[PDB]
Amino acid sequence: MRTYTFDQVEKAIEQLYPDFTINTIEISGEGNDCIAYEINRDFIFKFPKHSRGSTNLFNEVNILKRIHNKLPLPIPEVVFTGMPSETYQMSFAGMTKIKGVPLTPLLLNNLPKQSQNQAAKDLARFLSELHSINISGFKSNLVLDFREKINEDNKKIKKLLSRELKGPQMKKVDDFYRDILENEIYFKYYPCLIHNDFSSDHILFDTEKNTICGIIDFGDAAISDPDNDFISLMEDDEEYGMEFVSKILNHYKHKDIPTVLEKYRMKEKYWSFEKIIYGKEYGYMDWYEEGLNEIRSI
Ligand SMILES: Nc1ncnc2c1ncn2[C@@H]1O[C@H](CO)[C@@H](O)[C@H]1O
Repeated sequence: MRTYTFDQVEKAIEQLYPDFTINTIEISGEGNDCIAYEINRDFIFKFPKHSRGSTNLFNEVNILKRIHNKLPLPIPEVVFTGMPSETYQMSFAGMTKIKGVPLTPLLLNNLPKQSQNQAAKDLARFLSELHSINISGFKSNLVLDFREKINEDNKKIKKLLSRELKGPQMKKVDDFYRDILENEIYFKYYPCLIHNDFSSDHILFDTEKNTICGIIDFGDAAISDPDNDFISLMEDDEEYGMEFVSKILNHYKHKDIPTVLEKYRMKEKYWSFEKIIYGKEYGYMDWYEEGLNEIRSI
């Protein structure tokens, strides 16, 4: 992985945008893909930590542009883009800064019922438009067919762990993957554009108006199961819980809440395997060891 100096961030922008004067530059945060710089308190520029990170950023840019102005909550607008090299699909992208603070579970529970209800409706209306976006232009690099993902993960687990597990333990991996595969409820969705990292850290809130003012981080958006954007909100400790998320489901007019719960339980167990794969794909060796240890003693 790579980090950046303030000097580098500014030379990279100066090369392609020589008339853009940078007065203030600060780290605003960090994901798995990119380090984020706040520029002139007006822009957030993402710089890729690695090539995989690049690819997501290139994806994020193309998605931001395709969905510009079609959705009922503010989203970053792409203003500045970098260049491809032998290492990055995109050296950086600068987007408009959306002001506000993450809508943490804590922050949401403290609001009056009226603003809570309103945040539940604003989220439903947001997803409902997001999931309605025409997919016809999105190529396979943005399509994430879940059956293929589960089959592809299975092969990665096996390539990665074949020398790391015993007999009975790989058998349990097999049994788990065979049961997932058997269950038709995971694969029979109408594919569509999903945020795919749809959690409280990516929901920005205006505490002066008590209203959600932005959705951010589109680096994982893909064409996949719209239930993914409800289940990423349901996680009980880190996220909103089922009361609040059921309000989103009902404002969204979701027809099959029980299926949503079922997908959530599956994804809860699946996390261990995700941790191994993400482990080696994004560099995180702590994730890898935790997931391994969990499969070892599940
Ligand atoms: N367009 C944006 N406006 C405000 N913050 C952003 C924007 N894009 C990314 N970020 C911030 O930097 C972090 C890591 O990517 C985000 O979770 C968020 O705080």
